[PDB]
Amino acid sequence: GPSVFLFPPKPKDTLMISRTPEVTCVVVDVSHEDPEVKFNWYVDGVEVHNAKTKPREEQYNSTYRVVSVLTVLHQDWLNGKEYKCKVSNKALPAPIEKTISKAKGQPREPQVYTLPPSRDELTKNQVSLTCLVKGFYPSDIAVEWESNGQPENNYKTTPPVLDSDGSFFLYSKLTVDKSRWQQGNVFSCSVMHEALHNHYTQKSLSLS
Amino acid sequence: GPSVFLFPPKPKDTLMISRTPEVTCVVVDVSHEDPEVKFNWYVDGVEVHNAKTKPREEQYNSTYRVVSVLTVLHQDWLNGKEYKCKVSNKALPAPIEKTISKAKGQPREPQVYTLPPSRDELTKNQVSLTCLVKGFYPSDIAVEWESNGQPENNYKTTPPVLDSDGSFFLYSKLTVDKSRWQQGNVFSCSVMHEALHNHYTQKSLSL
Ligand SMILES: *[C@@H]1O[C@H](CO[C@@H]2O[C@@H](C)[C@@H](O)[C@@H](O)[C@@H]2O)[C@@H](O[C@@H]2O[C@H](CO)[C@@H](O[C@@H]3O[C@H](CO[C@H]4O[C@H](CO)[C@@H](O)[C@H](O)[C@@H]4O[C@@H]4O[C@H](CO)[C@@H](O[C@@H]5O[C@H](CO)[C@H](O)[C@H](O)[C@H]5O)[C@H](O)[C@H]4NC(C)=O)[C@@H](O)[C@H](O[C@H]4O[C@H](CO)[C@@H](O)[C@H](O)[C@@H]4O)[C@@H]3O)[C@H](O)[C@H]2NC(C)=O)[C@H](O)[C@H]1NC(C)=O
Ligand SMILES: *[C@@H]1O[C@H](CO)[C@@H](O[C@@H]2O[C@H](CO)[C@@H](O[C@@H]3O[C@H](CO[C@H]4O[C@H](CO)[C@@H](O)[C@H](O)[C@@H]4O[C@@H]4O[C@H](CO)[C@@H](O)[C@H](O)[C@H]4NC(C)=O)[C@@H](O)[C@H](O[C@H]4O[C@H](CO)[C@@H](O)[C@H](O)[C@@H]4O)[C@@H]3O)[C@H](O)[C@H]2NC(C)=O)[C@H](O)[C@H]1NC(C)=O
Repeated sequence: GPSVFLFPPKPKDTLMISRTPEVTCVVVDVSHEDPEVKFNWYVDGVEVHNAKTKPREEQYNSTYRVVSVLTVLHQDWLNGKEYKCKVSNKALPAPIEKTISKAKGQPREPQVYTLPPSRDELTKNQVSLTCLVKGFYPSDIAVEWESNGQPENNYKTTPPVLDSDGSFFLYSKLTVDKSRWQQGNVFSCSVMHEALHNHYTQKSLSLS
Repeated sequence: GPSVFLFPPKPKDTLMISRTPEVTCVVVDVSHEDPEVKFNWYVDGVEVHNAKTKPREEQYNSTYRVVSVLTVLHQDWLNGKEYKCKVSNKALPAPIEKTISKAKGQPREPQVYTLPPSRDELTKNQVSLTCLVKGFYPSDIAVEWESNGQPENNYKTTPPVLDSDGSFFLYSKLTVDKSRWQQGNVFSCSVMHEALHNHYTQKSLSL
């Protein structure tokens, strides 16, 4: 029969009060013969009725895909409430239930260090600016780069890696033209995480 | 019926002449009623005969596990030859064949940079020494830290990450007591990869 996948809000959405975090319930392999789908939503067991469901969408493998979106409160998600999606369909003997909640664990504050290019890399046309983010827990986190108040997006960030003390670390690498570095332009690594004060910190990096 | 899993050599094994790279053919769920297992091995379609096979070993679920190991030549593996394991068993309508080979794609040479701790971290009891390895392809690679003729224990390396130009990068983080760093000890990041000259390079870092 059909299948359900339940997805969390984005970390940045839960950590910045101005943004709009959502939980999303996706149902796939919904047949043409029985396309009717009912969603029930629960927060710590209590039904809520503010979910928005989008219309059937025919796939290329001749099935329907149907999506329901629940807006969540920032502080409910961060406080560990459980979000349950129940999907009912004529083709299901019993409805499918999926539950999701924030990654558990005692929070630990990321330490954020910026590292300039190696001298050896200055022979290249482009150089690497590095942000080390370590000692954090749980692993949900957002790391971004900017300069003069504007996003610098030519970067890649590693997945979180479990360290030997049970916390996580990652590195983000921003590539910039060497000339911008050598001209003394200032770059900053921004980190958003539940265990930071105001859920945000920034560290700068430039050539002296 | 029985099942076959074919495993490659470890990348480091293929890169250093001192080591012995092997391909391993394991067959599981071999029955008591039909316990006989025959291996045939091929390299680019040509049968080879120097594989070493171990005797059946009964498992706690009352089936046998039987392993055949083929030693490979380092340069054959790196040159992309294909290794085929054919497994024959009376309980099989037809023999099972599995094939394995090195990852494809144009190789690219890693660039290796060591980075000292940030000034802000020097207030801590332990500090982080960083090895950036970038611009490499394929993603198979070994990264190790040493100091004073001995490997270091407290390091972790990220998985390879696909960069915007289609090569990979990673970072390796070595944690040492601040005192060792301040005393001027030299640390070294060694990298082994098929696209390096002699498949090896090293970069050092000290205060
Ligand atoms: C017929 O076709 C359909 C769909 O059409 C195909 O789908 C695409 C992907 C291509 O493959 C093409 O072939 C077609 O277009 C098939 O539907 C697929 O079924 C799969 C199951 O058989 C299912 O696999 C599971 O994937 C999970 C991951 O899903 C992610 O990621 C995939 C790939 O990265 C992506 O395609 C999905 O869209 C989904 O992506 C996320 O979607 C959410 C929802 O919007 C995005 O939303 C953001 O998230 C939050 C929400 O609150 C936030 O608030 C934001 O507001 C919001 O924007 C989110 O951004 C997306 N993330 C990413 C990274 O993209 C896996 O987790 C899962 O594995 C786990 O479970 C398995 C089962 O137990 C385990 O084996 C496993 O170990 C794991 O535990 C599955 O592998 C596909 O997702 C699903 N595809 C779609 C589009 O729904 C259908 O199967 C097929 N039928 C037949 C018979 O062929
Ligand atoms: C009776 O008991 C038997 C022994 O206990 C059971 O045997 C087990 O059978 C299953 C399949 O039914 C096999 O599962 C496969 O494992 C592959 C990986 O195996 C490696 O890693 C596991 C986990 O650590 C380890 O136990 C294995 O021994 C093996 O280790 C590797 O061995 C090689 C060769 O010596 C060595 O070079 C490696 O270094 C070493 N690695 C490590 C980490 O130690 C999986 O990759 C297989 O995946 C298949 O299925 C996937 C499904 O998504 C698919 O994506 C893949 O592409 C692939 O098709 C597969 O899951 C077990 O390995 C096997 N155990 C042993 C010891 O052989 C037997 O099942 C049981 N029978 C019954 C009826 O109960």
